[PDB]
Amino acid sequence: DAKTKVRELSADKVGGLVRIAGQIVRTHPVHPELSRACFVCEDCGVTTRDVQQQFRYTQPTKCANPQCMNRTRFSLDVNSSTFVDFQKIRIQETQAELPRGSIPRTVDVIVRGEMV
Amino acid sequence: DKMDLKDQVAIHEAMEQQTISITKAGVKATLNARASILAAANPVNGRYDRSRPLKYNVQMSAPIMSRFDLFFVLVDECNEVTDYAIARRILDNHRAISEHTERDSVYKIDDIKKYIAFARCFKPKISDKAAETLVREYKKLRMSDSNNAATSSWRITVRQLESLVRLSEALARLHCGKEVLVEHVEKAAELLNKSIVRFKEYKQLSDVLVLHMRSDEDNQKQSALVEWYLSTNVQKTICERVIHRLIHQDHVLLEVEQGEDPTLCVH
Amino acid sequence: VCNEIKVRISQLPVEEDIRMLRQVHLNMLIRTAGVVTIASGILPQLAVVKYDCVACGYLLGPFVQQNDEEVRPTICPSCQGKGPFELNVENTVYHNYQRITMQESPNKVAAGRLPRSKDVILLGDLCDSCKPGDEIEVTGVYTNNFDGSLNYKQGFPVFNTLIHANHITNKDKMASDQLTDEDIKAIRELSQDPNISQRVFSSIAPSIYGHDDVKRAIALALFRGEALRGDINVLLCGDPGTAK
Amino acid sequence: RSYVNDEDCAAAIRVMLESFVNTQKASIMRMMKKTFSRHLTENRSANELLLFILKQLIRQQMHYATARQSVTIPESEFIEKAQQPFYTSEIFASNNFLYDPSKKTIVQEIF
Ligand SMILES: [Zn+2]
Ligand SMILES: [Zn+2]
Repeated sequence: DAKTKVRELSADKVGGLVRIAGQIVRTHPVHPELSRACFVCEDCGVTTRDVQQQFRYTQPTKCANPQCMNRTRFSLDVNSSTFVDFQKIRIQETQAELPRGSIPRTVDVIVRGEMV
Repeated sequence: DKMDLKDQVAIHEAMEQQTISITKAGVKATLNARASILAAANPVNGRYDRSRPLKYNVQMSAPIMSRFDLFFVLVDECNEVTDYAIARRILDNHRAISEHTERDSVYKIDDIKKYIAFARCFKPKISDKAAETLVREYKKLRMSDSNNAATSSWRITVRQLESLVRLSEALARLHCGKEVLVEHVEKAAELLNKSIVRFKEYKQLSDVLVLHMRSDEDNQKQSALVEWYLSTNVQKTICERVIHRLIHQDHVLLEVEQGEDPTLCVH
Repeated sequence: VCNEIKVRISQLPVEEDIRMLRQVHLNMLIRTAGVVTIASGILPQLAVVKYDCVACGYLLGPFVQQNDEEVRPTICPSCQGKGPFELNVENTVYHNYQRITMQESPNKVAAGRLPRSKDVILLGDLCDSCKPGDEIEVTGVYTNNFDGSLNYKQGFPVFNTLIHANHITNKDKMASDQLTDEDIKAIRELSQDPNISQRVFSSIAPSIYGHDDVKRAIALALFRGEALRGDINVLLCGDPGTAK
Repeated sequence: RSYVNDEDCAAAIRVMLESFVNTQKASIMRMMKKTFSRHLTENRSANELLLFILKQLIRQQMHYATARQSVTIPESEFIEKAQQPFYTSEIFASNNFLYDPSKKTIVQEIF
């Protein structure tokens, strides 16, 4: 029940649970996205599992074999990795929000999984 | 009517096909545009002129004008009673807004929203008597237009039957009927006539004269033509003046041998 | 004639929309349908590669060319060293390749939505089998691969996706203009009758009533003069609504 | 056919004349129909000509009654224009033409 207006999205409110309303302008198509990955060490053939991805594609910082010195030479394994359905959307301010003499603001929205 | 001709051509090309096509840079596609259009315009000379047909009072092209089922024309009536009623309605709007007070409608607008949203799931069929009535009403429309061919403001073609079937189906959906009945066709024809409807002695007498001479071409003087008209003093004088205008202004009738009682033939 | 017989597979039971493919269907076999919009030209692509060793003349390979790689050796075993390499013109093998783009059919799109599209890859004797505008139906494997530029575009580690075609039916292929002996016998038996001219003239467009001049003009124009233009050209002008 | 026959020539000539005469103004069209009436008018039947006479008279009566749902015409005019069994035909009845012998009159209903 805690609605907030689009212009009230300050940098204070990063990370909290929020409700908002808007009008949808664009709906981009669907892509698979990498979530947790498995990498094979090219030197020794050991699989390192569950490398959690950030916004960027990342390799492990260290081989899982304790008697191995590799930190660079890795190859991704596809049939062990996990993929996530992804969608990107743009929204606009509804007309009832607008202040005096003002043009509507727009936001980028990220959607995952079954809501695609 | 204030759009650019480029944008009007774009709308007409979309309305013809109910599709939009794209071929630019590195994308080609075709799309669907199943939307009903409602439009408003002002007459060209500022006020509607009843002495001319609809083609001159509106700056649209005839292909664009062919796309509309219904045209409605709205004029200032210059009548005291209607002016009083309009003034009372405006002041009732102001009075209701001034005290935050609703009117007493029969139904809620939300109930009407539910009804209109529910009724569009129906797909009524055409009954036998409805088909017979559609044929009869199309005949009536084309007959009356042919009787007023030189004076009707808008022609009648096959497309009016398509519009009539659409209006009948919409009325059946309004009453939630599973079939089109006779009454839907009848009221659709009445509404279509009321939307459509928009010297004459000279035309009638000259028509009688020209029809007799044209029919006499299936068999093949001015006083003899006048005598046939009279058998078929004010009427005789009017017939002489009509023949005089048909010769000397319209040139419909030609004096084959000239004189005070000339021989006459149709141009 | 040949080296290998391919097996194409048809009438796979489950159909998907382009709009409805998810991460479940990766490396599965699927069937879709749509309209062709863009098609590339036919180009040769590497299939099996061998290399020369500059250091000792030994021939390295064969290496089966993978989908998205520049395959190369690093060590020649016959000299046990990292000798320089050259492409062997005499033993490299190629096959035909084509790429098309397919869009959802406009008939099947719901209210107010935009159709989606996919890229399809054709190899070998599947090439040159369709044109832009064709309604087609594709059966193939749905796969994915990484692209760093696509990652930088979207801002998240997204993956490129494709369909590798295995069977195609073109729904817009016209019928074969070939006649059986039964058809030729029927044509002869029709041509023997004396009323055949009036049969043809009146049987063109039987729903339209009258206008025998237009019917005879169309009938004599469907046949052609012998040729020096041989074609017979016809123009009609008429009021709107007169079924022209 | 392997060769052009006299019938093929007659068909081509008839198509050419029929297409040419219709393109002119109405008076020139009347004159040329009168001139080439041998080649143009050969294929019609008496029943089709009687339908033409009847429908032309009904059109003239519709114009006349408009200027002065059904049409009635005296039979004597139809007989005189035919001179210048058809009532039993399918063509006559399917065009809603009817006959009354008690008044000797052609009848039609337009609905
Ligand atoms: Zn390692
Ligand atoms: Zn070597």
